[PDB]
Amino acid sequence: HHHATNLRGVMAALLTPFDQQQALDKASLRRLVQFNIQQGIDGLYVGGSTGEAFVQSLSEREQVLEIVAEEAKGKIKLIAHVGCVSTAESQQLAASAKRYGFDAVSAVTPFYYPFSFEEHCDHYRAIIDSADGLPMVVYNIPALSGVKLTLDQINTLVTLPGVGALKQTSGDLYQMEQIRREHPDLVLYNGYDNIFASGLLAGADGGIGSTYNIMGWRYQGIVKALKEGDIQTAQKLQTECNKVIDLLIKTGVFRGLKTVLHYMDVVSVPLCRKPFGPVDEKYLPELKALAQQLMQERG
Amino acid sequence: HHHATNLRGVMAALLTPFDQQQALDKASLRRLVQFNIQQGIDGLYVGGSTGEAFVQSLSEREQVLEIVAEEAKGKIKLIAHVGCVSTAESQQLAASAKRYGFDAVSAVTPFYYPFSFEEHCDHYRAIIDSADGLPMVVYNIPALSGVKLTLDQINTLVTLPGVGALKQTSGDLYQMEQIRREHPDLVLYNGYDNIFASGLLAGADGGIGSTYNIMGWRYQGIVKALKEGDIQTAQKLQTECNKVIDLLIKTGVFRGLKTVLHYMDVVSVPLCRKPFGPVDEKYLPELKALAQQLMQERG
Amino acid sequence: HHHATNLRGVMAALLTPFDQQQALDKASLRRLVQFNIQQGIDGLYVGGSTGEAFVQSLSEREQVLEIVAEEAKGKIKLIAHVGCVSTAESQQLAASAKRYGFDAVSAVTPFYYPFSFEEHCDHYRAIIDSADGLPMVVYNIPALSGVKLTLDQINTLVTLPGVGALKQTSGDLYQMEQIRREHPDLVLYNGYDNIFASGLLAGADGGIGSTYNIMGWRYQGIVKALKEGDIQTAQKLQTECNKVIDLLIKTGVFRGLKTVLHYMDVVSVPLCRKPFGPVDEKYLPELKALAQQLMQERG
Amino acid sequence: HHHATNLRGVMAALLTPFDQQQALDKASLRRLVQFNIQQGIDGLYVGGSTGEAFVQSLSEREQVLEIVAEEAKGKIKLIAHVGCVSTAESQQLAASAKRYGFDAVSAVTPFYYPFSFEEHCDHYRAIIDSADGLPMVVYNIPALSGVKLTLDQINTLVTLPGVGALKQTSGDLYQMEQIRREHPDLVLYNGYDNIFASGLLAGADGGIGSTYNIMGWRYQGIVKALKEGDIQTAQKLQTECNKVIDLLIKTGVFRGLKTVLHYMDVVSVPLCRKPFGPVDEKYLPELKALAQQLMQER
Repeated sequence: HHHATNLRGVMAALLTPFDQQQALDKASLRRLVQFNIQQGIDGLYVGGSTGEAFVQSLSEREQVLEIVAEEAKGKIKLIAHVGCVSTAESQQLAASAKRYGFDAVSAVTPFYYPFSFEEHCDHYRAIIDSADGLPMVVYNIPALSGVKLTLDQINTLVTLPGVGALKQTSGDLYQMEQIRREHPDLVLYNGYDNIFASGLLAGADGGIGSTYNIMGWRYQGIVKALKEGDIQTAQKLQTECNKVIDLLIKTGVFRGLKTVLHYMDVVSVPLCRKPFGPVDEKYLPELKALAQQLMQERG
Repeated sequence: HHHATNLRGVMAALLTPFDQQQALDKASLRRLVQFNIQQGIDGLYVGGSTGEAFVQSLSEREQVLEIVAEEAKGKIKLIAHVGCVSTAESQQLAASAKRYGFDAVSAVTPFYYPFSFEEHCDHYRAIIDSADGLPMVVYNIPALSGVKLTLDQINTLVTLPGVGALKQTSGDLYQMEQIRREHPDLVLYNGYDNIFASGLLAGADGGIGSTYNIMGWRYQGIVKALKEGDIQTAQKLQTECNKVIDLLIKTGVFRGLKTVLHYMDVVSVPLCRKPFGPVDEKYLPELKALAQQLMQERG
Repeated sequence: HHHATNLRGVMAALLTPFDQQQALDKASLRRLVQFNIQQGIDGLYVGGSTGEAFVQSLSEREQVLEIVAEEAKGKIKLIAHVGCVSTAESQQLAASAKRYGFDAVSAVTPFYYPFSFEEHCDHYRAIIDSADGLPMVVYNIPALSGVKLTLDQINTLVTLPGVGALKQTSGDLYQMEQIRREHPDLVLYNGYDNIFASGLLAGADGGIGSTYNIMGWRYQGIVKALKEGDIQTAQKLQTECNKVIDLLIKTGVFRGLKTVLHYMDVVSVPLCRKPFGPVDEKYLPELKALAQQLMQERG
Repeated sequence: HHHATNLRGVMAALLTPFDQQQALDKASLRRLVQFNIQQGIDGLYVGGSTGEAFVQSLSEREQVLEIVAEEAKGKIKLIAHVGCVSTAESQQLAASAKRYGFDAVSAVTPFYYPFSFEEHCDHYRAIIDSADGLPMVVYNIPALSGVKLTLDQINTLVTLPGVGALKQTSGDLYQMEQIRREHPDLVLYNGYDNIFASGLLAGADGGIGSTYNIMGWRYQGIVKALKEGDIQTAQKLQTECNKVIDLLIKTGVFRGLKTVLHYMDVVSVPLCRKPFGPVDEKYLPELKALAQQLMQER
């Protein structure tokens, strides 16, 4: 785990821009990568849940991975979410990530069909092999995957040879502490942005989050405040993040974020892919106001 | 619903054979199609959950659809499960099913990401358009999809223009009855094989099931028995189905079925795709014995 | 379990009438017992969920047990639900049921606090001992108890010395069949009225239900129809039961039932105990019409 | 809410000691009350889930309330958990709490039968009336109650006239923050001991907990450390609390706690009431060593 310590940080879960024909918008993808870099983000987690991985083909996911590396390789840390239900598909994406010079790969626990724990372990092992030396970030998100990993199961997964981190999108902060206690050196990303300050206090040492695309400096601010013992500032920042997250949950998170980025002149067309619909027009004034507030704040 | 009456019956949820390199085994696919036809099945439901849809590419799913139509079009009913999380991908499969001469299309409620009910409705409408005249079979499987659907939501879905049937993979037989009561003419497929007799009694007028690949005649026997008022034979047949299902659940259902079909000289290599593992070798004697029992019973 | 065979049948889960002050309405209880007897009911299940056991004191529950035995002992079968969270409290009620000359006792799996399976087992053993010869009816209602027993755990419970039946308030009709297959002689009561026909088909040999208080003859009609191979009549009766159940679920089931019984001149004051509120006035025309309908139909 | 500020703090959810015959062990109950006061606990939450309320009669619960008020009234804050499924039973216990001079009442959302949100509200209103001026602590524990309240529903409940606090036994720390943001003055007790530090950070201003009976000073220590900006001490203390909680979850929490207290000479017979069984003998060494560790630490 100590050999992956350079993966520690606050990493935006990159959104994948589309146009009105639902095609990849590669110009907006480049703009969003540069926007994140200019903001001072530590890294990008590419083609994850927030990236709409599960409504893209392997080819599309590869095209996005390739472009992000062109834009960002060597400037910030790059994690490729290569996870699919299929192991073989996941391996293809892992091999591509390696070719493009990503720093790490990542895979969600495969979903839909119930798999045995042993089947999960073998899935990670196979993807790790295809990653050809890129460390693996195990991605746990029980709310969407339906996969209910026990602590003992998590301990086994995060100690597989080649695993360097866990992205823990769980609100169970007892379990967060338990993981930190068992694995003192493990890179442990908090995945729910709306508990980030609490997740760090429980033992996370960074995070990966969708909302970091529009306000990642606030999460950096929380890490800094907690490091300095400035509890009030950490709380204030988390409160401001949660005010924003309340709105995004109302509007739909990915599309709300894309809409903010559109009003920030970053994303040309703020659409997610079908079956996501567009943002309800009634929310547009709040989203524009938020874009303006955040632009004023970031300066 | 009246117009889609011809879709009523007992339809096997077709397995997709693979080889040891995890490639499609097209020769075994043709053998399994013909094996199902010779059992006297009413039709096939192709590329569904049982067909390992979600570990195949669109191209692979299309190749399978095309072969099944070559082998079976005009001889038995053909329903193409075209569902993906992506609407656009689902539409491509629906257009392909139309080109190949399928009798109907079907789509699981899209999963992983939470979608609103309106979004689900639009997804079905879009697929129905691309199906270009083929009726839609709505596919409800809350246990795997994570989409619960209220009764009112089901009623709205099954009355969209172009919907001709519901595949109801739910053990809630109060809801089964409520659906029948609201929609007297709706084709209503019982989805859980281990309650088939009870599901018919509650109001299903047919079924779509994985285990029909190895013993579809038993399910047709339950239909006949209940039609004749012969309750004891219906129960006896369901009990025998359930003795089989108990075993299949222990071994893993799809791979156990493929293993039975291998011992029956239908499927060359009884593998599912990774991350499914192989059948535990400790179960092979029981599966071989089962294959021999069913071959003896069938003649 | 051939010793408990005489417990087989269709038994109403007796409601507990209260007066305007929410005290026991003894006169209405006596009238309701006689009303049930005159419908041709096989027995009464007293002080269960439907009897509002969990908002009564032990003394109150005993008073109800005593009165019902006075009114009904030797005329129909009498099952005392003695279950509490506390084992000792349950034993007190079991001892009382024995003194009053009940035919059997019953206990819900103790709830609120998680208990181990062994602890569940010891609870039933202790209550069985205090019942001093009265057979025990294990009562399984996962939806309310929160207790999620495996099939194996059910098998162990129903084979404890002194256990003569299982009241299975579960809509899992695979499990209903599994239980019947494992225990061919076990008295197995279907607990969800809205799947009664399907539950019998799966393996139940009777039922215990709240709605039997207002239309028990319909359930006896289903038993008769299925015995005679008359599937149509069984379905028609189940459908009619479910029309009523739809309404009762809208109104609140216990209070809706008590309101129907008020309009049938049995229950003086159709209130449940706080925190149950009154029936919404808007439902009274429907409940009155139902009362009139059922009275014209009769036993 | 701001008038109930006096209820803020760290309150032990008192255990109910029983004798070998499973009756109330009054001598051990008195010792446990005094033990808690000596640890510097802010108050006691009596006849809760931890007190094994739901395996006691109303009379038994009243006997406990009376004895605790005898032992503690005026020295520390006293909150009576009076909640039952029945509203009338809960009212009886609220009336008793008032007679015994408790500072507040509390009630778990009534369970087993599903009740409408309107019905929950009326249940609390009725209990508040019977408490006759004692503020109400709404008690939310979805994992045991099966009651899944929305944030809007919580907001309505905690703003009923007479409600002065929320005991929030939920691990959802987004919701904890939302509650604090909507109700800046509300007393908000963190209920899961194993996330206490994180719960305070999210917006709780105190806690009610079972493990406070054996190491309440540690929780007070977390409060102090966070107030001082001493994040490492707060984290260290939380880690130590969780090492203990890991063990108690293995042993069974209430019986494990009673066993630790037995080895501390507080509880004569460390049994919970049936259907709870005894602690597995295999855990006795660890529980005995924990008792020694904690006595040495205090």
